[PDB]
Amino acid sequence: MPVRPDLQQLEKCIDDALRKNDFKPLLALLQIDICEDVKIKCSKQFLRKLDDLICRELNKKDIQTVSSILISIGRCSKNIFILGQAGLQTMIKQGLVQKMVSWFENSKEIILNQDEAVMNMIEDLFDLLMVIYDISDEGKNQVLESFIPQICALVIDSRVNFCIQQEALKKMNLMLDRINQEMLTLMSNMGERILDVGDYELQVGIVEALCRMTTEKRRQELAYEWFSMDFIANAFKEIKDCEFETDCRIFLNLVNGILGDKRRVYTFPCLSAFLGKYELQIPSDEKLEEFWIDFNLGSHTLSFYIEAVTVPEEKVQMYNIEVRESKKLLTLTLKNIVKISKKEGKELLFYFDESLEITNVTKKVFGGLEHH
Repeated sequence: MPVRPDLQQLEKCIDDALRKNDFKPLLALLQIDICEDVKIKCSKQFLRKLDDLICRELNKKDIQTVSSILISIGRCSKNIFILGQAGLQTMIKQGLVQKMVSWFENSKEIILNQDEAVMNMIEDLFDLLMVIYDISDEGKNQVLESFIPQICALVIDSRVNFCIQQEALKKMNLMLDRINQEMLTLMSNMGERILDVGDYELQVGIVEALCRMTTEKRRQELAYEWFSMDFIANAFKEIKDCEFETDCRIFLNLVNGILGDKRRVYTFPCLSAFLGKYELQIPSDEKLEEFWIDFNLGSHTLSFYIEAVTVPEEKVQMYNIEVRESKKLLTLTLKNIVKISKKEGKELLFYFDESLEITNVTKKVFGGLEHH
């Protein structure tokens, strides 16, 4: 009795979505496990139909349906053939990367005026971008050339939700990992942006992007163009590629420290942290001077490494701060159980030295959530 979905019918599913506004066939395919045996025949006009359907759904603001299309293309990408030739490479030769630039451009109105459906949609878009990047040198060259400037512009734009910037910035650093007046301007605005982005994870990714795109030698001059403050330009020039992760912590702690009451990231050393009753493990390099906790005034999160852990303000039911035995305890009651390093709990406890200003910093990220 049940109708069986047929992967070989992918293009007809796209036709049904286009012509009938019926997404049930496409959705049914998403429940099949792709087998490396199967060959999906697609036409020379498949890319045009994809472009038509995605632009229409973007114009309608049907966020989750754009996601379903992008996921279908990626999941099936390595099983599609067009007139006998590899389907992904044929679409690349038909201009797929420039269609994806267009889809990203046509997503900008959505990206601005915003829930996490948009977050998933952009993640799905970049996931498809990475499949194209990894499939050949040509797809990789076009992706780098077109999307590095787009992502930098997105990361610099203070109107964009931090989770979208974090997703894009991390995909960009992945693309740079394997491997112009406009870039020089963008990179200068990226440096400026570190100073007030107000999110430690974005600060690191931007620093990381700038260091992947510029030599340690070049940064000796670019530091003084990118950072007006001599103190900050000096610290930047000391970041060594070979100890990047720990030197980047040192630099950012200096930058956020020197900015004083203008800083948008407050970093405190922490004595010990707990999820429920379980003590979380402190990262121990031989180089990280302290167990650091980052209070992110731009993104309204608290974040730290243990694995990065991020606590957004919408996840906090309430918190309190108490002084006992010469320690300041920040207790966060979360709105749901979370899992960190195979442990679970609903409350996060952070113990701080009593001289630290936990109360006034915490109310900048979790405003209106303190219980006395």
